[PDB]
Amino acid sequence: ESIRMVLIGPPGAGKGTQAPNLQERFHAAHLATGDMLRSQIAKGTQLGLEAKKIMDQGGLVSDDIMVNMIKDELTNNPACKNGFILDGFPRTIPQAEKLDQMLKEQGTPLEKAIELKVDDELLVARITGRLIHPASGRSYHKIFNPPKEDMKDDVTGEALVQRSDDNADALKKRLAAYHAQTEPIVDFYKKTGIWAGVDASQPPATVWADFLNKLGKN
Ligand SMILES: Nc1ncnc2c1ncn2[C@@H]1O[C@H](COP(=O)(O)OP(=O)(O)OP(=O)(O)OP(=O)(O)OP(=O)(O)OC[C@H]2O[C@@H](n3cnc4c(N)ncnc43)[C@H](O)[C@@H]2O)[C@@H](O)[C@H]1O
Repeated sequence: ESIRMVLIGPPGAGKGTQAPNLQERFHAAHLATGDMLRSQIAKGTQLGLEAKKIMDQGGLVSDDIMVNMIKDELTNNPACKNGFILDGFPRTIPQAEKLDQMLKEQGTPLEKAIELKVDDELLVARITGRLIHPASGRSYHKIFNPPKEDMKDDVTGEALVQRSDDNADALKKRLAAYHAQTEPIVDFYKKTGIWAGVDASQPPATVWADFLNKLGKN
């Protein structure tokens, strides 16, 4: 029950929705670079204030920053000994190449790169209806996956918010960047044989079952 894997998917595909499933199953560190950035933002740090502007425009934060963030976490974070789930990294070919390098040196290569495949049309409704609990990252959807207490993080009472980069202006820039910059990474992993595609247009439980199936564990 150990995994070192990457999650690749467009904005809205369902990475943050499935990761908890993977965490519980494999007890791996969930390293979501979007969550790390948002953490910077909330501490009011300088890196956070600069990342915030770019994120809100549907831009990508620079590779150097993102590689250093991940290198430190792989290195100093003890929870990353059991294995890890990279969520949102790598996001560009250079990050992919540098990650490859890093893991060679550490002698812990990636086992799986799961692509969550889902058409762009669907992704707009998903991003438009999303509410997150900002003090965790718990995502809900107004239509597709409602809080019972509306606008309230059901299990823990706290208030739900919209993400600032979930504006359909940012969203268009987010998708174009995914196709232009991130999608090429999929071929990289196809060529090393650790890629598996998952149908992320299905509902959550059906996607997770497909996941297990694809990991070759369940
Ligand atoms: N490495 C890096 N390099 C450079 N810049 C970087 C970077 N990492 C981060 N950044 C930057 O930070 C920004 C944000 O990154 P990040 O936060 O990683 O966002 P993202 O990749 O754009 O992804 P999302 O979080 O929007 O999607 P998701 O697939 O996790 O969705 P969710 O599960 O919530 O689900 C979406 C919604 O749909 C719902 N839903 C989920 N699954 C289903 C289902 N199967 N059916 C129906 N409803 C569903 C949910 O309930 C929810 O409402 C980047 O754009 C860039 O600026």
